[PDB]
Amino acid sequence: DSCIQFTRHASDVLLNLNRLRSRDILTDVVIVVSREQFRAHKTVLMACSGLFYSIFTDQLKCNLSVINLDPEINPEGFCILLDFMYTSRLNLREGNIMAVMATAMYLQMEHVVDTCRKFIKAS
Amino acid sequence: DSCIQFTRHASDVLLNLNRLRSRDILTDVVIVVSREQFRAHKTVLMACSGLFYSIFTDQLKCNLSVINLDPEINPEGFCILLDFMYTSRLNLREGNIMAVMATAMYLQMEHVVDTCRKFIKAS
Amino acid sequence: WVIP
Amino acid sequence: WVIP
Ligand SMILES: CN(C)c1ncc(Cl)c(Nc2ccc3c(c2)CC(=O)N3)n1
Ligand SMILES: CN(C)c1ncc(Cl)c(Nc2ccc3c(c2)CC(=O)N3)n1
Ligand SMILES: [Cl-]
Ligand SMILES: [Cl-]
Repeated sequence: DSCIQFTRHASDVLLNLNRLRSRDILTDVVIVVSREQFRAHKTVLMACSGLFYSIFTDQLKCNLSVINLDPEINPEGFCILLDFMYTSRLNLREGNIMAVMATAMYLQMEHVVDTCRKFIKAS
Repeated sequence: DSCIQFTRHASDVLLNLNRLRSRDILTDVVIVVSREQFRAHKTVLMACSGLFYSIFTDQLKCNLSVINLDPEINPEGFCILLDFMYTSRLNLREGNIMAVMATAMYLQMEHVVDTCRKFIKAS
Repeated sequence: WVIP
Repeated sequence: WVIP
């Protein structure tokens, strides 16, 4: 086509979606990880995760307001990944890298799994 | 913070949200423009437009599944702007620039209004 | 704005 | 991935 493109549009959209999340505006699901609860937008979860994409395209699960993750999933690992989904920023540290990689493998977030493998290989 | 950043994350999120729109997955509103109907995600509309942000933060309007725009709004101008919201690409042409600028002013999409003003000033 |  |  003969379209023009606004370079910062995608980043600005994501910044606003994170602002809606922080104010709990139009969140339509709660993700339960052990005792911890995380509110989010189903569409953002699907856009970032192969696991949520599969869950919310399912004719029965698409209508659930509560999703319980596998008890092996660490709440801190999930929180770091949820923050990444809404910001593009990953808080990867020596003390959390194993929990982050395991959570990213479960959530099917290929690019996060790739950077965790590389950072582990270096150490 | 000491975060790392994935450069293509915001663009990849937007690409997936557009894939959900094209398949009509988790769309929660229909925007009526004259006789034409456009399905979309309320959160994406809010993230892109000052007008939709105001509408869907309103305690009564947040629950509406149908929104009727002002009869002066041109359906083609709206379609071009909706495509921009989901892609960052604007199909701006000599034959549509006046309808696009008027629709962007109504929708309160400041960056689109700015490029339309500049393109009109040049001609 | 750019030419993509 | 980059240092933002
Ligand atoms: C694959 N596909 C057509 C598609 N359409 C829409 C959405 Cl929201 C979607 N999201 C999704 C699927 C798989 C994966 C991801 C998002 C991230 C990832 O690493 N794998 N994937
Ligand atoms: C201003 N604010 C705190 C905010 N938070 C969340 C959202 Cl979704 C939002 N969106 C929005 C508001 C105004 C405008 C836009 C989006 C685009 C624009 O040109 N003006 N604005
Ligand atoms: Cl990823
Ligand atoms: Cl804009």
